[PDB]
Amino acid sequence: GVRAIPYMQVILMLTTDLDGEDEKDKGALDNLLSQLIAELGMDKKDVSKKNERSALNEVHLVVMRLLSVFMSRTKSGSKSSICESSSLISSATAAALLSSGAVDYCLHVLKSLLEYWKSQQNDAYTQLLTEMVLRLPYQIKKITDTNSRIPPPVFDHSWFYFLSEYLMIQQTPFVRRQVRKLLLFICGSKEKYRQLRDLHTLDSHVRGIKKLLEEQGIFLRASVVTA
Repeated sequence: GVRAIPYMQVILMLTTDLDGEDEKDKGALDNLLSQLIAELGMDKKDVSKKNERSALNEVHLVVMRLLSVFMSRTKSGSKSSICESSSLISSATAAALLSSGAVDYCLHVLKSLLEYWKSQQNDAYTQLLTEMVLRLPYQIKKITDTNSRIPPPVFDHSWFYFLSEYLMIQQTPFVRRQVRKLLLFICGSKEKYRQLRDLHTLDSHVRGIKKLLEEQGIFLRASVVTA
């Protein structure tokens, strides 16, 4: 990744001249996105190698940095019809990414780093990796929200569960704010986001009390306390 950083920088300079309105440019960009997605290797069951620092992980980190640069210039501000090209590129990128199920891979990598955080607390490459793997689903969902014609990604309850668990970590000074804003955007209303967060916090504190009394000897048997 480090030695190929100049390479994808050159790719970025080459793509800065691409116009999303032309069919040839859009097709070439879509092919490049599909090739990068296939390079991501979400089908790999070898998640254990994703936790350790490796060349493949750094290459993937550079890949999402390049993709974030691509979708970070979608501001209609001072754009000579560029706004339209940026919107088309954003929509095509979101469709290609979501249709490939990289979101499930995001869930797997998040739950893998959750084990790392659990192990480290009880006994800045990581920060950048976590920020990118949280920003990519955030940006994808934002783009799909801006374009209702793209089918919405399906988020079951587990995603909220680990996102809340990550929120319980007090080692996140600002990205915690970003995750909170992400969740209130996902719910769409502050009421539901706060309701889920409070419910998880209460459930976690309650099981904490339960197990703390279990270990001491106050046992909850059939909802009856036995000392």
